[PDB]
Amino acid sequence: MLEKTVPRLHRPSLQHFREQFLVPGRPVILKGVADHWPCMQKWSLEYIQEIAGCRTVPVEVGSRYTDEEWSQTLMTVNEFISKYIVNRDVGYLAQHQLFDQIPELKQDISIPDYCSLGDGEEEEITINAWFGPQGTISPLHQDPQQNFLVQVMGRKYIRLYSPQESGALYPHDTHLHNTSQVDVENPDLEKFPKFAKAPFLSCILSPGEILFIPVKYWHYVRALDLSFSVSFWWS
Ligand SMILES: O=C(O)CNC(=O)C(=O)O
Ligand SMILES: [Zn+2]
Ligand SMILES: [Zn+2]
Repeated sequence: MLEKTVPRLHRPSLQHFREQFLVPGRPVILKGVADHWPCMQKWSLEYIQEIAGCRTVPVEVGSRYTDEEWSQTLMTVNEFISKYIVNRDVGYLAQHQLFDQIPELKQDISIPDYCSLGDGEEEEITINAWFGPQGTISPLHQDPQQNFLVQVMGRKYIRLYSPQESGALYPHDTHLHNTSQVDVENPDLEKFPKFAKAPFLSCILSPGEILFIPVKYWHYVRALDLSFSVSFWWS
């Protein structure tokens, strides 16, 4: 009823991606694109520690719903892995440009062909690593650019709402990057009534798959396993 699955397409043409997805601002999962990038066979937990273990990175801890509700700390990848993954409490190496810090890792990925349909130059695209244990929640929010979210390790549950459905999501609208006040998986419907009947797409995103999140399409993301994603912001 309220819930449909995000469509999946194998290697759709540039033209079809443009006409049926990019312009109308509709999400889709692309298959058979990021699928043989070397990172898919290579990036084990072990490999990441060997290559990146000693590098310092920002690690996020807390409810990213309000602003005071969270915090970042700078630590080595090795400290992150032992304190937040191997064995207790919740932390997330989120939204970090790891590939500018460690240029060798750039060899293991590619810029999706589909980005050339934008206006922007290729140098202008922002590439982020999202890396953390099962349970990482990134609350419902919009990004000001288009996104290809590429899953490498593990799976993620993602929920998506149209921008035309903003009213029913009760935005803070205290930031542009607007964020929602509703907990998609434990919402007080007394406090947020209109949300109940709001239509959405969802999916479970698996290794090799790419999620296209249109500019300003609302998204919520939860990691079902030990996870590593790579996002591409572009326009
Ligand atoms: O992957 C996550 O935890 C959240 N990611 C995003 O909101 C994104 O890539 O735009
Ligand atoms: Zn703020
Ligand atoms: Zn986002």
